[PDB]
Amino acid sequence: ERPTLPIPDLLTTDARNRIQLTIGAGQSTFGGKTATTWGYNGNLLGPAVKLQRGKAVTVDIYNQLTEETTLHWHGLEVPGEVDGGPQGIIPPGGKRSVTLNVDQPAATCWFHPHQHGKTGRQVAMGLAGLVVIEDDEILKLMLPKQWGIDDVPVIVQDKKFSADGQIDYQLDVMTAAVGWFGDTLLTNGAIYPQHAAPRGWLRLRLLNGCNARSLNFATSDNRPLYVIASDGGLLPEPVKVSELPVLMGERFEVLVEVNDNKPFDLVTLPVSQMGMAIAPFDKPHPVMRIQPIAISASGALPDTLSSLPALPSLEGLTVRKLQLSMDPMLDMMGMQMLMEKYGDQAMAGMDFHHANKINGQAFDMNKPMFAAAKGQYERWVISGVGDMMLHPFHIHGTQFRILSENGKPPAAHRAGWKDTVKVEGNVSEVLVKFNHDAPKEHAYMAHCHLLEHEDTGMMLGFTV
Ligand SMILES: [Cu+2]
Ligand SMILES: [Cu+2]
Ligand SMILES: [Cu+2]
Ligand SMILES: [Cu+2]
Repeated sequence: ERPTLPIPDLLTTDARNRIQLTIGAGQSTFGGKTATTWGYNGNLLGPAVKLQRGKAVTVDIYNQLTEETTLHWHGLEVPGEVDGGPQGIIPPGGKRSVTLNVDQPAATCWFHPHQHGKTGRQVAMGLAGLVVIEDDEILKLMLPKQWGIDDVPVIVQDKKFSADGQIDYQLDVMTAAVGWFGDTLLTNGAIYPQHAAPRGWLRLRLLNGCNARSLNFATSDNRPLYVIASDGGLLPEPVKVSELPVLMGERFEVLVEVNDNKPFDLVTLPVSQMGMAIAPFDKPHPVMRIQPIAISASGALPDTLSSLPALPSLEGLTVRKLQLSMDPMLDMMGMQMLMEKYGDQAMAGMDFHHANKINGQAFDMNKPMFAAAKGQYERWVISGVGDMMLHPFHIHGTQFRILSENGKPPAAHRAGWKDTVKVEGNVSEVLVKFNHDAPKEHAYMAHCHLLEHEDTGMMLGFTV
């Protein structure tokens, strides 16, 4: 008896047009051992906030933690003032309200803390939620859409625990170098759950919610996954894949076929990232079991999903360069600690607090690096040349187009709307546009979403 896949509640506005989110500490159970955990409207993780394009919503956010936090809407095109970056402090026992005017296409976004220097810890403790953005275009497609039955979120996260059962988080020279990772995999907060799905198409909204671990989804019997959406929404047409790499903070929506009497697992395949192939991640690892139900599912896999505009002209666009770097001392000490603890398998398939940088500077909250233009395409050039680590590079306030992903044209399923781009020892270029302002007091962030990198300086602020 695997536990069933937890299904985050779908939260819409009340008669006052408000949604209430309470941030607080509780407890969860992992492998029958109790752990202090944090959640939104609960003990762990959070609800799925459902939003409609063209409507405004007010969110009331109550911080019932004993420490400061912020609430960021990853993937949402909102002004700086409500972005919930590190300047969006919510005092312990306090409340902050933000009004979000939703004006982007349907997509699966998410929300998590952005506390300065502590984002990794606060996510590791359990805070993350989802955002389901709806529009009238997607609803015409007749996709699987029964929340919790044939349309389900799949939030995949690793943790490690101490002997006493508690989550064992640490920001130290090793994790500042290579990230915080664990030996336990969670699926919507549960260990290897099962999900019962009707016969036909099953829609999975995949989120990599790990601090530092990249994933690569596949099925145990190699039935294909049909990618229908990325971070920023629908692809123009479904893209069939047999494996689906997903970086930290990235989302993809896939359809998978379900057939009577043939259960299969969603799995994650070993990755070529430092430290991420330590047993049992050295082999395919189950994520969840899909249990077919002999009832007909109504969803369709349409031939055409949406219209994706051509890439604009690059001639004349403002270019911005973002050179990522890591202090050589950090690389050396951090990698030495890693190799010493785990040995060769840590490279299988191959003051630190301000040692990670962009354009030679560790994140300065007091000093945005530049001011971007509102409403114009820019070409941002982000480089990991000179560094061996993986950096999923994320830009707030936008959904962009990838021109080049780590020195190559992007894969078809990655050629649409994205808020993250891989940077690993090569150069990425993206075409970005900001439709909302962000002042110095509530600046947008651009950073690596390997959270321990972010927390030790690999972030910049920018205004619009
Ligand atoms: Cu973000
Ligand atoms: Cu807007
Ligand atoms: Cu490095
Ligand atoms: Cu990084």
